[PDB]
Amino acid sequence: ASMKQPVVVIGSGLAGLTTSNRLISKYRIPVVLLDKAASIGGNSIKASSGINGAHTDTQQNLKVMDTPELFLKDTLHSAKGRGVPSLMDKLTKESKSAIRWLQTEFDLKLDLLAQLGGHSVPRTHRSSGKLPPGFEIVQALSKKLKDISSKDSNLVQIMLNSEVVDIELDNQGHVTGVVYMDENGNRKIMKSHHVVFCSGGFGYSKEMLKEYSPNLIHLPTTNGKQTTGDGQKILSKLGAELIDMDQVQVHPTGFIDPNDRENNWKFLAAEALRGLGGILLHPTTGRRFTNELSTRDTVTMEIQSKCPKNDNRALLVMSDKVYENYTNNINFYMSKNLIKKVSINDLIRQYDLQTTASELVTELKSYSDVNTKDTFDRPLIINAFDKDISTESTVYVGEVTPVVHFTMGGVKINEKSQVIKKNSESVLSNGIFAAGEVSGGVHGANRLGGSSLLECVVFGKTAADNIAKLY
Ligand SMILES: Cc1cc2nc3c(=O)[nH]c(=O)nc-3n(C[C@H](O)[C@H](O)[C@H](O)COP(=O)(O)OP(=O)(O)OC[C@H]3O[C@@H](n4cnc5c(N)ncnc54)[C@H](O)[C@@H]3O)c2cc1C
Ligand SMILES: Cc1cc2nc3c(=O)[nH]c(=O)nc-3n(C[C@H](O)[C@H](O)[C@H](O)COP(=O)(O)O)c2cc1C
Repeated sequence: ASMKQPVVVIGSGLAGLTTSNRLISKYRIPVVLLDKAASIGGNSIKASSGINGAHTDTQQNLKVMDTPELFLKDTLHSAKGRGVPSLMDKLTKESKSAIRWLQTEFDLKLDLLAQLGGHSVPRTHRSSGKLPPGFEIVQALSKKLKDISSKDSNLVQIMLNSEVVDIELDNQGHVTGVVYMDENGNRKIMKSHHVVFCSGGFGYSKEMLKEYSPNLIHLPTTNGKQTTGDGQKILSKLGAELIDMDQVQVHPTGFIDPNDRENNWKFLAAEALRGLGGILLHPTTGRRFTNELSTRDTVTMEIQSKCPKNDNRALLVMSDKVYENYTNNINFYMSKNLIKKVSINDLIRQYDLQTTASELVTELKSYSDVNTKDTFDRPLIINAFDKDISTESTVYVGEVTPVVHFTMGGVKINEKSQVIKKNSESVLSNGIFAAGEVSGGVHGANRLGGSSLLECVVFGKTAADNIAKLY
């Protein structure tokens, strides 16, 4: 393309980093990436379980059979009649290409799998090594932009500490600029004809929770303090449709920090910890109480009903075999006192359980016996406990509690990642796009683990491809 005014990308999470990379590298369209925070990455850079793909090279290598049709089936089942089915079709159909894009353009291995809740087969990809998938992916995409910037400053600029506050439109009805507050709190306008909102969810915002899901306002969150629904609000005021805003995902397993127990913010206990073999024990009885691998709305409901009203937490207990397949991650959690390695005898006392050690042993064994029926219907039992586990055998334990995690609602988009006008199927503006958690309609009533990083890549690429047709 001939260089004109920049495309403004709002937010440097995976949706924004995807959109920017695709614009600059495929089309040589100039980008200005604005983020109101002090650093790149949003909640994306903190993501720990991985990114979904159906029918990938990694699945083939590991002899997992998966299709876009099965992924779509799991996604429609998760959605429970909410959202836009054709966007779920797109999300799942283009996921093979998403994983391939990360592997071929950025040499991300993505060679390991985990099966998360609501998934029929393992399709959540992560790379072997020390780096969790959120950080590995953000790091690689940001490094590419920074390299490109250093060679051609006009092709991409990243501007941090820049909070977008509005979009300016001409008489009817085109984008002419982006209004933002710079590092010094001064109003600035970035002149532009194309803007992509990649500004994330609203899960941290107590006021938006009061408006859309009032019964969640006292729950802790995994979200960073930047997660305040800015783009949703800005776009709704400009006349965009919002959809499914009252669909807020509460993740069942945020870690409790033993030295800061009532912190409103929690580290997340990656769902892979359960997918790869971890179980949940009741915090008083020391006994399993539910299917740990169902969808997040269902596991959370079980914890909130079966664990004590006051003191609503559970014990996440992981075997040596879980540790061997998730070593670096668990080592990290241990470094933050979030997981402790303990003998079964000490587990009983350190967590004030009613069960005897010998009784807990009997339980772990029958859970691990996969020739014995599972009390709670768990669809996948791998890396369970040693058959001759004794009271002095060690396990890994963390304390977990439900947390506000993800907002499925947001601005309505179409298949081109264009923002849809309120009460209409026409676009609000030829130059307004959105991608990632700021958008609504992709997940419906519940998001499958692994599909939010996926959404970022699929719809970020889409926004870039479609701006390229118009630029
Ligand atoms: C602990 C945690 C763990 C997670 N683990 C996984 C996982 O394992 N697998 C998976 O698929 N997903 C996971 N997710 C969700 C996922 O990682 C992303 O958060 C999600 O995909 C949204 O990405 P995003 O690009 O839309 O938004 P974000 O990554 O949140 O980035 C949005 C950016 O927009 C900036 N911004 C916000 N408002 C403005 C404004 N007015 N002006 C300018 N900039 C603004 C923000 O500062 C932020 O940097 C996890 C999320 C969290 C919090
Ligand atoms: C396995 C693993 C899981 C992590 N989980 C979270 C998390 O849930 N929430 C979060 O904010 N950061 C998470 N992080 C990020 C760390 O808090 C930290 O930002 C990162 O390790 C960078 O190290 P630093 O503190 O020296 O900057 C995780 C990191 C790893 C390696």
